[PDB]
Amino acid sequence: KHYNVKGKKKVLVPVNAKKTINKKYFGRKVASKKKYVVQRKLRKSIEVGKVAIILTGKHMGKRCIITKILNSGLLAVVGPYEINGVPLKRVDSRYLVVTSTNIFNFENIAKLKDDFLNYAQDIDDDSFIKTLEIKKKQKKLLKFMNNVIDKIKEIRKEDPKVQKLEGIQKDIGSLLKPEILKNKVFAHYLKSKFTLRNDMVLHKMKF
Amino acid sequence: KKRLQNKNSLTNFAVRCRLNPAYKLLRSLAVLRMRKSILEKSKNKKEKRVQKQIQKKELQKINHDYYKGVAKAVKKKKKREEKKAK
Amino acid sequence: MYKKEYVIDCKGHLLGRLASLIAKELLNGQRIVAVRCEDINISGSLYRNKLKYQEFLRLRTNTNPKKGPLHLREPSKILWRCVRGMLPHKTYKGQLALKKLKVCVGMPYPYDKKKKYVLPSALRAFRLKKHRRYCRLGTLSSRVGWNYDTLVKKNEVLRKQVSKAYYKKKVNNLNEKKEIKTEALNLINPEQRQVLENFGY
Amino acid sequence: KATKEMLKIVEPYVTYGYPTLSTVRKLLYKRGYVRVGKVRRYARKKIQDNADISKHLGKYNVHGIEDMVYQLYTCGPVFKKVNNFLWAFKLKPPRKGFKAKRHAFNEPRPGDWGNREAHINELINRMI
Amino acid sequence: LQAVRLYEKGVILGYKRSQRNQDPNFTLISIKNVNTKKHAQFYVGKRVAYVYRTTKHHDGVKIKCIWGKVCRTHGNSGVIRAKFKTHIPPKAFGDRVRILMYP
Amino acid sequence: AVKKVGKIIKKRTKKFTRFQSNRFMRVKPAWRKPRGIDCRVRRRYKGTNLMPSIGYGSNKKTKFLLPNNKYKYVVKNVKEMEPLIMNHTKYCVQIAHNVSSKKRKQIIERAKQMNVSVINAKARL
Amino acid sequence: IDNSLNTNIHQYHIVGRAIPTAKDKNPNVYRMCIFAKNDTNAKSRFWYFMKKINKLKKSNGELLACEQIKERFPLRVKNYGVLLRYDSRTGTHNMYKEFRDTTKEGAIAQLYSEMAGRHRARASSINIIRISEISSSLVRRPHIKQLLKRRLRFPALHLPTLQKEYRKKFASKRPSTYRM
RNA sequence: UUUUUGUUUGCUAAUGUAAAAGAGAAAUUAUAUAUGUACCGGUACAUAAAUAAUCCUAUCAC
RNA sequence: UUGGAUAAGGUGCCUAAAUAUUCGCUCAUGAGAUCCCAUAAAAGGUGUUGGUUCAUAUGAACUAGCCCUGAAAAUGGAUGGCGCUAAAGCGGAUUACCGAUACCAAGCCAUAAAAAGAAGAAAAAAUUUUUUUUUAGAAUCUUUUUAUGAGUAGAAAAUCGUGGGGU
RNA sequence: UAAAUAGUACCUGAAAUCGUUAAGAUGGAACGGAUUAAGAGAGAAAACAAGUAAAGAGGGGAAUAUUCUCUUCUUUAUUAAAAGAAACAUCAGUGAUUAAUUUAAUUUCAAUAAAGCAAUCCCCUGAAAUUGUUUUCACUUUCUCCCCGCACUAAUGUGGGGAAAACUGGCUUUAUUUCUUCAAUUAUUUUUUUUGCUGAGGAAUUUUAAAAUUAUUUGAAUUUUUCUUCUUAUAAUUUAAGUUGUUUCUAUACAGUACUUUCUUAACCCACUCGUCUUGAAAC
Ligand SMILES: O[C@H](c1cc(C(F)(F)F)nc2c(C(F)(F)F)cccc12)[C@@H]1CCCCN1
Ligand SMILES: O[C@H](c1cc(C(F)(F)F)nc2c(C(F)(F)F)cccc12)[C@@H]1CCCCN1
Ligand SMILES: [Mg+2]
Ligand SMILES: [Mg+2]
Ligand SMILES: [Mg+2]
Ligand SMILES: [Mg+2]
Ligand SMILES: [Mg+2]
Ligand SMILES: [Mg+2]
Ligand SMILES: [Mg+2]
Ligand SMILES: [Mg+2]
Ligand SMILES: [Mg+2]
Ligand SMILES: [Mg+2]
Ligand SMILES: [Mg+2]
Ligand SMILES: [Mg+2]
Ligand SMILES: [Mg+2]
Ligand SMILES: [Mg+2]
Ligand SMILES: [Mg+2]
Ligand SMILES: [Mg+2]
Ligand SMILES: [Mg+2]
Repeated sequence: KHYNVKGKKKVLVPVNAKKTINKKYFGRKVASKKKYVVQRKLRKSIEVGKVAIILTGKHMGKRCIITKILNSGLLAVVGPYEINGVPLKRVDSRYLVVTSTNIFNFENIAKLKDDFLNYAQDIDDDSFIKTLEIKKKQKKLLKFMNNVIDKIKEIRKEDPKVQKLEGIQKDIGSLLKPEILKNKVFAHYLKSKFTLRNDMVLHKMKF
Repeated sequence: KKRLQNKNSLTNFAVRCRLNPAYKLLRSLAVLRMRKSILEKSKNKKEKRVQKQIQKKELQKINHDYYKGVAKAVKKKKKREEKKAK
Repeated sequence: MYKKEYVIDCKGHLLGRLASLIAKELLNGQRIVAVRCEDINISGSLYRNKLKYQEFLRLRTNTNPKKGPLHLREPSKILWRCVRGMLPHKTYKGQLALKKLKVCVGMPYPYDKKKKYVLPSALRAFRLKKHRRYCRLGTLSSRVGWNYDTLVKKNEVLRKQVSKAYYKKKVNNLNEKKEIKTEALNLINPEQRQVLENFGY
Repeated sequence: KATKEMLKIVEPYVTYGYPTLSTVRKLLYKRGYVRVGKVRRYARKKIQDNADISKHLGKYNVHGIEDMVYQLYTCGPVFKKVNNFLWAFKLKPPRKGFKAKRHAFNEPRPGDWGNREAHINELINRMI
Repeated sequence: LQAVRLYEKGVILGYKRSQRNQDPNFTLISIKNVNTKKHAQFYVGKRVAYVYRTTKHHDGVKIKCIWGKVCRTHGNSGVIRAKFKTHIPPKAFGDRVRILMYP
Repeated sequence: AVKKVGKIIKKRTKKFTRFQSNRFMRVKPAWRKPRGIDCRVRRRYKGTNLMPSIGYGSNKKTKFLLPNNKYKYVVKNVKEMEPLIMNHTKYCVQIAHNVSSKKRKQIIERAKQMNVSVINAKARL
Repeated sequence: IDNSLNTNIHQYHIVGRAIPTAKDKNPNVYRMCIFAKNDTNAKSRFWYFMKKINKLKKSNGELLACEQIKERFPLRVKNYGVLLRYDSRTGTHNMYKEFRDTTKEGAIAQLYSEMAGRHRARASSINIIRISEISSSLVRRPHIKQLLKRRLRFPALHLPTLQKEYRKKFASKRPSTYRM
């Protein structure tokens, strides 16, 4: 579904009304009268195999390759764990500065694109959001120090969705790694963290 | 009636349409105009040039005439000055 | 003005403008060391400047000159005063800014080994037409009783020799580095080398 | 003639000129507020809908904003009434600012209060 | 190297101001090597954080931060106005601020 | 400044203190409106105390709502408690300052039965 | 196109005439070029001039035509002679000045500045009486004659006007005004 | 001096920073020219001439 | 109240905004610096900068800008200060910007006026039925709309509090 | 003694003023307002958890003494949810940016590569014989050449006097326009890159009706067009018909260093003793 007003063609996505609001002089009603919310529509630089810098996460500054446009707007990113250390990580388009460099532009890695695409497709949206039960379990560990952390980690590992995600990541790494390694400079770049220095003006940067 | 927003007509397409119904047609026309390829426009330029010649000449004559008049005026002024001096 | 401490070489500058430049920076939040304050130039003719100074001196407090306008006659001191004038020094922020400024005659202990900066929008060579009269601040100071001018000059001269010595060594080092670079450019990797060449290095 | 005289009398306090059609339309659209109610109790209501003006200006064969705009542009059979109906356009200050409100537009130095016949539209656009 | 920058450095200057009228609603920010209006505009949507240290711990820490949005450029010389979640303390007037790369 | 919490907007959290109440003991903070020539406050010079004015008033809709969103109702007795049986989500009980402890306890008990909030349950607790 | 260099003085050909009357069916039409910043200003100037010269006022006449004249060869250096009438604080004077420029409008702009600067003559107080292109054999003013030199050459002693990007208040090494 | 943990009866364990995120950068001098170098301030030869629009220094964990 | 955009004025720093651009003019051994405004004159000037009129590239006479002289009072001293001369001076022009409680857009408060008013299930959460909220109708009242809001002397209205009385 | 900080100056015991303690501040006032801040106190009635279950302590009401049911506190655990604050996204309102775009109109142009046309010539512009017009000589280069000065120049040149040409320029052409041009300023239009602030209200029939949009269906039109328009009919949607959604966080908390708020100093900016008579009071 889409609407084409003034020549924009905006594309609609079905949404659910969650918030309830008190009526003027009787019983409450749902806040949203609208049933379809216009899709995000990402910038004209976000692709499928470009390398991006994560600005805000724990892996702050790491250079990770983009994976899947994850339909919910925010995209999936991987810095092939066995090379960069970035896991199968969901991220918003804003918290990633995408570089003009594309992986599938290199002569060596371009041939393994279809497989990558397939893998990306296989990854889903609901496989990221942790179900409440897991959260509850995690919380339950609060009531020594490092032991608690360990327990939390274990719990995280246990999650079936999480396991699946991990597996997917591993598969991706297997697919991609050797080629990346072979392009040594590229590999190094992938590994390294992007840092601003006393010469990099940012506003004149075309990266 | 409870006042709602006050919706910009010039932008909010629907509102604009409501205000002025024929507007849609106009918009369509504009779009169509925008559409046409630049080659045609380029071609038309030659035609325009061809058509313009006489007009251009006329314009030149007019402007030339004006210039001449100005010159004459200047000359007259000079003459007057000379006379005064004398 | 995002540096830790800016050392400003005050030679060849035009006083008031320089002061103005300093003041804003100070306000913003920058430690400024105005060094070599004997060679700051004033845009008026020397005599005129002297006269002005005299006039200033004359305006003292009538009841008790222990208070009132302190006529600090050291060039650095003068500069400092000027800077203060262009500041809201009666508040707290202003005071802080003032404190942040440090003025020196010639070059002392640490500010010989630190990089000396120049303010191009305040230079005498860029702000005065070369048919107008200018005045060296040190000379002015001497005229209105400073005494320690010759000594300062001598010190400066001495320092210059040292600088020259150091400079020679630096030059040599640079040359060596260049040589090394030349040698090693062939020892890297072809593509990498090419890339380096492309990007100027 | 009378209008002209009036303008002259208040020349140094106003800027005026010939509005051009597009500008007028714009004014009607973004800044066009209208008086809706029984005479002397008006209420400043933004147009938005044609039924809002079709009640008062229905007798004079001018339904819709477009008609009103047309009337404004060229003094038709019914223009004065339309003008009356329209609330005084509460405009912004110019986005690039005035030259000088004290001096005239016709003054050789930068000014404003003259009869800017062809630049009035521009001014309006700036302050729309 | 321990720790990665990823932000442009800045100085949280005065409030938006007349000659003698305050306006605490906007702060003025000087961004390192940006000297013109055009350059300033690049940073317009970026997020700004004033991070500061305190003696008493709070959410278990000595460092807290106030966030802002960067609203508009400010006059010819690359300065920008920033609006913050809560107004900045004027103790901050000579302090450093961070302008992040996100949005 | 303004103090938004929920939809509850408070325009002026600061109390308007009497002019010079801070200068002479004999002048209490309780707002009094200054009269007479040369007031400075009356004249509204920059930098002085402000004058309370009708602009400051809270939206007709949320006015006497407390942070809880319930209008406070003072309660001296069970009988009074009763008018709010059909209003537990809109009025919240405060027990009168002069109520004896037993009576207060009783009132509290009643409130709990009614599901009505008590804003001062802890007095003499 | 540059928007900092431009001076918005244009030249307008204006034609107008007094409204016809029963007693004077065939009035006389008057034309002039007027140097002014916009078209309305030009018109006003024209009206003023009419008032000064003949019995005519804007109220009893009508503008017949307003043209706006663009320079025909806006990239050809030309030597302009100008005649002016100006008012000082002490009285009124006629004068002739010469300006080497690329358009009449530009010359006018130059002239206005010159009068402002050298005589403290404000725009209001000046009346341009004729600007015409002078051949190089009739150049009377030395500051224009000099320019008209054969293979003219001069060095560039002017101070660099850096862009407010590459303008910094702290400099590494003391800049040089010498250049070359 | 090095290490560890901390500064989460008026007291007797104890916190503060107008400014860390690479807060990097030592010729000198002239401004209608300077700097070296080599001889005897002079001569000859180089060299800077948008000079921080630069250079240096980063990420190569195990 | 929030955001915007201006006005007068400014934009070297104090001081938010130009050491902006652009063309001139000024050097002062007591420069000059913007309405009211906080003063300067007659008369000069082979100071420089333009001009005009004349004469044979000089000699005149004039003329007007800036500048200089004329220009001397008492506490110390005041373009507001610092300072400023390729101005940050004077006269322009060109942009850009900053800049009010003025303007615009939005909210809320009051006042004024205007519309208008003597019957009914909505949703969510649970698991087809329970639970959670409301389920309005107070005429100086309720709902909505628009405009407006300075104020001494003064007038009025609505409230608020104190001592007692009947209820 | 119930109570002596009810001890006969005796009920309550305010303020000024003073003492002790603590905290803080302090360069010729102090206080204050506006806005934060860091402290230091306070707090939970929005600032999370309804209910369900197991079993204690209580209380009730009803049905016809003891069945039922309603509950308030305690607990062991057990799932909500909502609520605010973020962040991002989507609208809409109002703005700030940097790119543009339509058909025009207004003596614009500029290249292209072949023909030419005239040499003080041409587009022009001068000086001369009320507008148009006739002719007069005046005006371009040059790294060209000659003669004089013989390197005389700021100049890798030159002062002067002369020659040359059409490379330069100008015009006239034949075509050409992404090699480069297609301006500028209005006219009328159509977008777009970033983006800041705002979200009021809650519509028992004007939160409808229409507009718009999507997929269909009938008939037309000259603007032959995947946004072509009207219109016959049907569903849906939002650009209508003022902000909702997603994910965090507070937090699986009962108060903590978080959150609220009172006080406290700071700090930036401002702020002159009130009353009073007065044209006018901060008034020496
Ligand atoms: O501002 C002028 C001035 C002052 C002083 C200072 F106060 F620093 F000594 N120095 C000045 C100088 C200085 F000598 F360069 F410092 C030159 C011109 C004027 C000066 C004086 C002040 C009194 C009135 C005008 N002349
Ligand atoms: O106007 C009706 C009405 C009727 C009657 C009755 F007829 F019973 F006396 N009395 C009313 C009253 C009443 F008089 F107070 F009883 C007030 C308001 C409306 C009334 C309203 C109509 C709406 C529903 C409530 N009664
Ligand atoms: Mg202005
Ligand atoms: Mg008075
Ligand atoms: Mg008084
Ligand atoms: Mg405002
Ligand atoms: Mg502005
Ligand atoms: Mg400033
Ligand atoms: Mg001075
Ligand atoms: Mg100034
Ligand atoms: Mg009033
Ligand atoms: Mg007792
Ligand atoms: Mg007692
Ligand atoms: Mg008693
Ligand atoms: Mg007693
Ligand atoms: Mg040719
Ligand atoms: Mg709402
Ligand atoms: Mg003050
Ligand atoms: Mg009197």
